[PDB]
Amino acid sequence: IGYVLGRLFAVLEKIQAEANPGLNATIADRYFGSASSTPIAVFGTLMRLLPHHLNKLEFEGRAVQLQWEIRQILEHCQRFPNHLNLEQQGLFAIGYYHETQFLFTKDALKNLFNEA
Amino acid sequence: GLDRNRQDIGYVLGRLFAVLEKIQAEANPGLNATIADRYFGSASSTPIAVFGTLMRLLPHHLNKLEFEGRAVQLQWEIRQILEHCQRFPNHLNLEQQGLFAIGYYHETQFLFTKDALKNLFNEA
Amino acid sequence: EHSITRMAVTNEKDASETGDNRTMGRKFTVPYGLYRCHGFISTHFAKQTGFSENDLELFWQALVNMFDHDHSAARGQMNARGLYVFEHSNNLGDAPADSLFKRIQVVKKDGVEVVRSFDDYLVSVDDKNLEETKLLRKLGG
RNA sequence: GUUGAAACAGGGUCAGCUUGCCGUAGGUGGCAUCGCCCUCGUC
DNA sequence: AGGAGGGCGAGGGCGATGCCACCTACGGCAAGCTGACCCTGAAGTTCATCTGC
DNA sequence: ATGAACTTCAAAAAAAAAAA
DNA sequence: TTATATTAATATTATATTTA
Repeated sequence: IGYVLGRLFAVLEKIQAEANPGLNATIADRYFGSASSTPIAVFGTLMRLLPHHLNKLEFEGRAVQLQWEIRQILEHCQRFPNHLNLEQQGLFAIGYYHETQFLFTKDALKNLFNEA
Repeated sequence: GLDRNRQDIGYVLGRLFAVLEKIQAEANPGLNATIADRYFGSASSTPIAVFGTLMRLLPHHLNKLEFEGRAVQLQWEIRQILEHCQRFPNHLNLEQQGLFAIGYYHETQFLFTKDALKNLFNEA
Repeated sequence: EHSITRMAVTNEKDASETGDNRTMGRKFTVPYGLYRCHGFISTHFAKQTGFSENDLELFWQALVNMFDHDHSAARGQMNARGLYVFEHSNNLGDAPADSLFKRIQVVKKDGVEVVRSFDDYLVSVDDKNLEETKLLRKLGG
């Protein structure tokens, strides 16, 4: 519940940075301090930014892929926790970096999407 | 990863919105602003605001669905969701705030998993 | 772990730049925590330090009232929620200490999933069998 | 009962002191429910 | 008095329930201090003490 | 005389990526 | 630093209460 929300934040910020290439306040710089440690405070509102970010993706298929993987990420999530234990904010960070270097992998999301 | 019997009003509304947008995005797949793009912000927070209008708006999507039985498929799971929704809550609780996004993406997965809805409907 | 902001930079920062001077920072807070300190006032070292019964009532007052007086932006509001002292008849121990500390069992209230106040805890003492010769004197609870 | 013995991590020390998440921003602009349909045939 | 109190079948047909963009800007996430006291040594002699004389 | 107390001894010691 | 294009998509149910 910390690692998968780290992944969720990674895909959310990737979608944002994919939607707005040049951002001054990515949802990292704006929502990370509380998505890492306090997921209900944020992930209930990151994911209202999310449909708009997916809408703004110039490749709507890329929006579908990123929304697919955030569905996959969030399938492992049954509820955003009120507070992330110190154990999981490390997971969140690890989950964030794992998923963000998965997204910035060569064809990883295109592939993983295509095997569904 | 979908608790079809969760009863968490945020989660059931997220599921409901997921199927609502599934219908909208199967009504006309070429759609500039799906209800995620125009309604989700409050559907996740103020379900009474939209979810009334989302279901003014729903039978017309069910009509626009090309496969007339697919409309029954999706309306059936709207009803399956709404059994768990005794009321659209005025403001979604913060737990429920997040569980709405959970529901949107859980039910969206359930809809985009290949046979799930067509199967699960046939066990009803 | 609240990210507070300061609307004044401290030093001439690497970024104390044109528009605003800001040093955001962190004000971590516990939304509520019922901390259970256990304490041992041993007669044997009260003999070498001259810890008097007066110096002990001062410590009881201190424990009861020391958060009402030691306040800060950092810690906000802390309160002494109860001081159950087990005074043993001997300078030895009448009973094992932990037998007396499990005796004061503090459990979150029946069905509170997250605790917001002392009202969401239940401090049940067990003064039923300590009367062996011991005294449970309840100073805060 | 002739052969490594004995042996403390001690004693104790507030992470404090404190710090706006901010200033603020239209959901807009607008769009026909339409085109039309014997209540009939008759006792 | 004894009447008969409608019989029939239609009650939508059609399409549309959106289009468009935007979902941010900006900057700051630190400052400042401390991060330890104290000892505990080998090696040798002295010096106080003990035993034996 | 044995064993603590004491008195000398000696005078620190220091780092850390590329990428051909 | 990198990366950057669409999953899923075909019908639930369906036979008369009340009438001193």
